[PDB]
Amino acid sequence: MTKPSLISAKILQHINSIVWLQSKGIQEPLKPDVIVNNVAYPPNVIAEKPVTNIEVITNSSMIENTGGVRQFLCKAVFEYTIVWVFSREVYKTYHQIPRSQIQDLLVFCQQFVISAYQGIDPDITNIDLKPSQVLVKPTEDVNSDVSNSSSWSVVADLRFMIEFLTSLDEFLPIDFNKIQPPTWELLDDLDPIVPEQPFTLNGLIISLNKSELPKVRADESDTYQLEEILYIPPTIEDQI
Amino acid sequence: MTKPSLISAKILQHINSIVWLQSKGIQEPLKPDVIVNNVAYPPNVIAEKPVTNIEVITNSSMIENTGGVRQFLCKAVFEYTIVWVFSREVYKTYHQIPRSQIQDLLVFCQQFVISAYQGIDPDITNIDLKPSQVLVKPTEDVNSDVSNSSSWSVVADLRFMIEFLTSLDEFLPIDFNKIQPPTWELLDDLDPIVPEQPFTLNGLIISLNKSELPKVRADESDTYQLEEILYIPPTIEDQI
Amino acid sequence: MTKPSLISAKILQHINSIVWLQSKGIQEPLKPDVIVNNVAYPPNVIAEKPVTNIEVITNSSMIENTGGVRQFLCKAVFEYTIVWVFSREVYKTYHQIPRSQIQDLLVFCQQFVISAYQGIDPDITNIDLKPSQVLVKPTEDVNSDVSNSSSWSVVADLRFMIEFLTSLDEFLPIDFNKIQPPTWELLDDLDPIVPEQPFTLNGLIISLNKSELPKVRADESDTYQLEEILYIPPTIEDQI
Amino acid sequence: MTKPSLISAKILQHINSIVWLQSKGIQEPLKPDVIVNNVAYPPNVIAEKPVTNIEVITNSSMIENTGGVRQFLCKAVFEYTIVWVFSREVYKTYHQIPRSQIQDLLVFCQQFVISAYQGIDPDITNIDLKPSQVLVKPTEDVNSDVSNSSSWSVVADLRFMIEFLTSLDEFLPIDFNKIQPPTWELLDDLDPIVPEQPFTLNGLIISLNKSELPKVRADESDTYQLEEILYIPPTIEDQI
Amino acid sequence: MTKPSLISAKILQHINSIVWLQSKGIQEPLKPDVIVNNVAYPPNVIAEKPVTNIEVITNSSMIENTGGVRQFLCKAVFEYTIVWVFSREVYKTYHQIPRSQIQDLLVFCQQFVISAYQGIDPDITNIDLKPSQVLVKPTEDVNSDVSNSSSWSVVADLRFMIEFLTSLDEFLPIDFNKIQPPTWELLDDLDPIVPEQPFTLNGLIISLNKSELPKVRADESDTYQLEEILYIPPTIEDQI
Amino acid sequence: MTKPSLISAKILQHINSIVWLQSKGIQEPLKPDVIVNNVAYPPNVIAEKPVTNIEVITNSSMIENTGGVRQFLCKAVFEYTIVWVFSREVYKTYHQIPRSQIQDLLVFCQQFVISAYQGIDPDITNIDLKPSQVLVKPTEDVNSDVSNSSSWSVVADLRFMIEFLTSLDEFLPIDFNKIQPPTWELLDDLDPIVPEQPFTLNGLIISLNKSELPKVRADESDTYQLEEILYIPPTIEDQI
Repeated sequence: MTKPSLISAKILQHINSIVWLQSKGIQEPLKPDVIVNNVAYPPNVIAEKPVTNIEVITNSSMIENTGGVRQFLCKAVFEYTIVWVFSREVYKTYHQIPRSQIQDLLVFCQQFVISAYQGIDPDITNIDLKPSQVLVKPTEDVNSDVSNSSSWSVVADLRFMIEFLTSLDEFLPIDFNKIQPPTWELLDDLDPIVPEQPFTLNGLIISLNKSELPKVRADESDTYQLEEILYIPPTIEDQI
Repeated sequence: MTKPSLISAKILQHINSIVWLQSKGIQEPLKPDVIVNNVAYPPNVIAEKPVTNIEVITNSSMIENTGGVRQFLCKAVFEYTIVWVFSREVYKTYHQIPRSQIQDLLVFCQQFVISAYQGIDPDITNIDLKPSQVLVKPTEDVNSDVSNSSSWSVVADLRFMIEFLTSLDEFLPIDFNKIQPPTWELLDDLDPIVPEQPFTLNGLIISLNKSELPKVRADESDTYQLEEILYIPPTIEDQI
Repeated sequence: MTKPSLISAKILQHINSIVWLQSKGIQEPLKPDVIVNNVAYPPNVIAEKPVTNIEVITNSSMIENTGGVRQFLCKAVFEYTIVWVFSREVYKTYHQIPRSQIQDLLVFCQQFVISAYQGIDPDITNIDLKPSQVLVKPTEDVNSDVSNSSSWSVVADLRFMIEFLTSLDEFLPIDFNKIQPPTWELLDDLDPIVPEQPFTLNGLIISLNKSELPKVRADESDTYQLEEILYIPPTIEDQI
Repeated sequence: MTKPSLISAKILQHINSIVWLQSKGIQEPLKPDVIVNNVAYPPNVIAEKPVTNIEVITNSSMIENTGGVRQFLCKAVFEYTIVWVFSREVYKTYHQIPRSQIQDLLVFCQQFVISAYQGIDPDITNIDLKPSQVLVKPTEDVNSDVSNSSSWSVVADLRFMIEFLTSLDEFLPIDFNKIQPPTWELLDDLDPIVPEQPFTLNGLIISLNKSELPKVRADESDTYQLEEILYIPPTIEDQI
Repeated sequence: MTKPSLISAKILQHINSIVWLQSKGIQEPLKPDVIVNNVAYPPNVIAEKPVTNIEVITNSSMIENTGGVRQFLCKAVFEYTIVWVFSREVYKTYHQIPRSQIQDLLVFCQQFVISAYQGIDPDITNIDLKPSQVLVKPTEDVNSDVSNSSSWSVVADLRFMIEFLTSLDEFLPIDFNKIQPPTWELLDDLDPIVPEQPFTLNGLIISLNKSELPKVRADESDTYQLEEILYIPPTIEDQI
Repeated sequence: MTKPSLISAKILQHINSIVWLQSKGIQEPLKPDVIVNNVAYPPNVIAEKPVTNIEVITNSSMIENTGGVRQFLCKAVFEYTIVWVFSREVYKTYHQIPRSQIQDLLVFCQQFVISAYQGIDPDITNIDLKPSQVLVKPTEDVNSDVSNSSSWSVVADLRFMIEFLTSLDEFLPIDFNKIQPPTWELLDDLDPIVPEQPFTLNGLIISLNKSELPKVRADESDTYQLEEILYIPPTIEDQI
């Protein structure tokens, strides 16, 4: 269904049991190493990137015409960036930083997000992985030790290509509450085109014709006689 | 048919029930948050980009030779850019801006424009979607809060690849009224090449020949005798 | 046949009934809006770009070996650029400029040039269209209103990929009159290689041999006797 | 299995009997030529690059559904850079440096790492080689001789594309010890989604129904009679 | 065969009856318009570019193993650039320059070079054309009129992809006369590897063996008796 | 086999009878024209570029599993650059330099290196040619004549893509003599992983079992009786 519920489930699966995310924001942390259980751990942040490549193809075999409202299959790329900052005070050389454990944590998150098909949204039809990039670039302006040497920053991206089912009926003015008012005015004094409304069958009228002897024709009015006009629920009489 | 009627229908489907477009113009808004029902909403704008990739292929199976005038299938890319400006006065951190709702609004517009095949123009043969790009770039020069920090700008593009039927007969000098005068002069004193005009059959003349005994030949003038000259409507006699 | 006659026909089809071309030249116009019938119209220009991608493939099924002179199929890309200048004095905002009508005029020219197969040259075998680009770039240095704001320029290109038949016999020193003298001298004192000349049959001589009894051999001179030497027109006797 | 054990085995295979690695670090060496057995050898270093292109495809024929926990196939690119510094004091001209021996050492390492399928990890399914690049760039700022001429640096990369099997069960909080605390708190006060736990069968209860004479139906409760309730281990009685 | 004879034939076909080449050199001409027959013509030059993409594939079906010396098929790209300078004194506007005639001259040269398969070299197996580029760039620093406006330069390239047969026997020290001395010394005191020399059969010796009764064996020396030793020309006796 | 022996053979084939290489080094020559037999020839140099694209695929049909040691097929690109310097004192114009002879010399080297399959190394399985590039760039800083005009430099590259067989047994510590000491110490106090050693069969012991009447089972110890223990060479008794 809707991408905000899906993205909330995606970040929940991300931080579920794999990555510990101390803060969420676009900024390398300048906090000291975090002390928990008398053990020091590096600062980290997560940047949730805006959803891109939002495309609706209507051209997949996994779209069922249920006959109520037209369904769609939507493709999206959901991009998350996790950054860990390793201070140079404790990590003197590049090779002693725990890059291996970061890669292990990254592959574990990839496996957990891929396996959780039924746990992210029921309407997910495909989840695929783009090749992840791991960078050991320096921090933005974060210095640790004497001489003002830049701290080690380990940056890992996760880009999930995900295909899921949607319908028109899933979107309501409640999810647009802080961006768009319901029932606004048209920008050029035009009328809004109202979509179709689900039609309810609250009466049926049948008018049958008794055709002439050779065969039914149904075009000329003298070749058939009106027999009766039938209202399938008797209560439709005198109502419409 | 013609692209201005089609583009008017396309923008109408866009603002129909999905995106609320406060203004139309190439400029990030410096208006305050718009107050409606005592609720504040971010400023927005739409840029309707000029139609590009206008190509006529005449090489598709959905072009019927009706025998009146030659039809064409035209492909075009119609590009719309919607920009929302979120002031930093209310939205202090990047992650608290409602990117999810913007993506939901974008996917809803994509679904609505794709479904409305019969509502945009009857002569649409294909509508497809390029991957949409969502950017969280800063505003052009719009500052909100103290220190003159740039406001958040959420930019979303929609590029519709659309294939539709056209004919020569659909274009008249009325739709060119403010760009081109009808019946202008040639730039090098040349003559204008007049296209074919629909021919009306207002008389038919048949001259049949009685051929010689072995077989019809129809080349030599002594091997056939003129019998009669027939004018299919009798009123063509003494007229032409 | 030859590209100058073809290009003259191509520009003639262009300005025939679609685009009104006020001037032909590589320069955005600084003339005022042109008044015709008391109606003001924007200035325009056309740039006819030099023919590029001139390739001769001799590898198509539409090349007939007529046995006189070797034919060729030539491919070329013919590029025309039409620029309209819309003054900011009348057109205050970008969205009120008549981009839709420009796109309509462009698609009409594309359809008219594509349909006119028999009208441009009889030897055209294919005409195809590259995707057209429509730009709303500013004018070169043309300012309209106060503050010296650059005028709106609408630039539309048309690139026709066109395949046509040619032969060696179609090119004569008349079409090179102002670029090359006929019968020039070789740059390194070399001799010019004269192409083959159409051979005319003005006499035929047959010398037949009466072969020996077992079979014709035709190699050894004692196994056949000369019977007669036949000159097919009697007037070839005593002539050659 | 896990990439840190695999990478430790990969560097071990690298330095096993092929490359002699004096130091491990991102820096061209400024140490003098190393004297061993009264023979001088050039300084060298190895840079172990961070693992990139970590992708989990779950779409290979070499993934067995064992029915315990879902397996995965992971692809990774492991990149090692070996740099040798040849002083200009001994190596006066470029062509007398032993580039051939470096290329021989490089091809030997490539062959040894490729052959050792069973020696790096048992769960390796594929090891492939990207084209190696050998550079004779100068040193960073290392000068040897008079005039401060830059020393010769021979840089050779080895990029192994490697596909291997993984499972969720292979990752424990022990391998994340210095990067992540076990059993942390959720960043938005959310609950952690616990993965499935291996279910142990410590009792089985069977309730069979005696169906009516025509056939089993199993939907309506009057068409079958409860016969007995069977506990497969007798000790499950009075326990659950 | 050899490329210098082929390239001499290629430039000869170029200037044969199509392009008039006043000078050959890499430089836009500053000579005045050339007066011949009291008619003024624009200056021109030709740049013969160095042969590139020289590749020997030995992997084509048009290479016959004649059994004397191994043949090859060589591919080359031969690039010629013709530049015409049109003074602004006579050619005031861009559109009045005779670009059409230049394109006609270019297509005529392309057709003539393509047709002349038997006239350039007998061993040509393929001649193909890359797409030609025609530029209306300004001259290098050539000014014509007042204000020092740059003259019009029309630049047209011709790149012939050509495949031809070669053999080792075609290259002799005569064609290298001014670049390489015959019979030079090896740069590292090595010996030169002499190619095979055509072997002439000036004698034949046959030694036949009379085999034992069950069958020929030809391995053990007691199972066959030497009968005679035959010298096919009797004069080989007492000679070798 | 090993690339240094192969590269020595490759440069030997290069200078064998085709290119005369006066010096080997990365530098355009400033020596005068070389006088031999009273004839002046241009200076030249050769740059042997470091071997790149060293890839071991183990995925070709030309790799035989001999069952001793695992073989490999190695691909490499061997790049040689030959530069000739033509002084402007003798060569006044560009077109009079002997580019044709240089191209002839280049194609002859390409043919000779391609043909010499059995002469470069016996284990070559493929030799292919990349498209060669011929440049007429100026010299680095070499001036000839008055005004200090840069001398003509003709640069031709030869890039051989070559596929050849290798094995682990071909590499010994003798070929690494000046780069790596034999039997070095591990960088992290690890043990070296010794490769398999060729196993020699110096004794065979067979213990056969007499099975029970219904059939051989070979799992339970009571269903078979030990008959004898056979040592195939009698001298293995009392030895092991």
